[PDB]
Amino acid sequence: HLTMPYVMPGDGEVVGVGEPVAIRFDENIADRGAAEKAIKITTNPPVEGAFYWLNNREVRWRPEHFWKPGTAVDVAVNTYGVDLGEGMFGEDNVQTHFTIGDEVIATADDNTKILTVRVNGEVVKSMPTSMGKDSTPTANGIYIVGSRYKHIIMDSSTYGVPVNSPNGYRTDVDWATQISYSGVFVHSAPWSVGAQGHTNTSHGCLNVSPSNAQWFYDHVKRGDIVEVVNTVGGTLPGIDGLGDWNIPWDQWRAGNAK
Ligand SMILES: *Sc1ccc([N+](=O)[O-])c(C(=O)O)c1
Repeated sequence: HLTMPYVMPGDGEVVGVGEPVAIRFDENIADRGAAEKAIKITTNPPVEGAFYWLNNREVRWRPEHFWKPGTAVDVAVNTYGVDLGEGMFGEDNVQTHFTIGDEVIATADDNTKILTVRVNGEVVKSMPTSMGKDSTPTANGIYIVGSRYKHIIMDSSTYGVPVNSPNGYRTDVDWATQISYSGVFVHSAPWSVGAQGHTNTSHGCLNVSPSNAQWFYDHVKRGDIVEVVNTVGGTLPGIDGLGDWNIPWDQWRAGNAK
């Protein structure tokens, strides 16, 4: 009858302008109002924000617009002993303190097949890209940068197919930056450099050259933004995990505690 809260981002971290505050409990929360009342978020410079639940275990808090660089954020999760409903009580308190770094916004336009990275407003890279093919398109929308991997094996088991079976495969991938929980990454794709800037060839990921992928890995951080426009796909769900900014402010602010 105890549930532990876990808070992101990490204490002392510098994050990008799109990073939400996240509180994820290890059990489903029956009384969302009780949980929200127990979480106190302070910012400097002061800016208003609000809570929205992505599912029964995890609540997010963010402002209306992307954070101002330099903002310092204190999060007090004062859940110890709090009745979170159906006889579940908060097992402990948590806190975190973080700051916002440079504004880093990369825009991938399917009309041009270019991924343009802007750092504090300056165009710093114009990367040819190859996105998802028509049958497996990359969704449009605002994506938040998550984890980064120098090397990762992307294999067929992600789509339910065993690696050693006739249609199985496993691919060594370098410089992979996650931008959705649905499985979209910006990564090195040496095999498709000819297509990048011209044709979409992937299962949904943003293929770029080895040089550009390493640059992206080295210069982006958790909470930075990738925006995809003009693809034949739909829109990234607001509840993806890294899709929070796709929910309009009035819906987000109104919340879903009840
Ligand atoms: S989204 C994504 C990235 C890389 C690879 N890969 O196999 O190199 C895939 C895939 O085809 O499974 C998907």
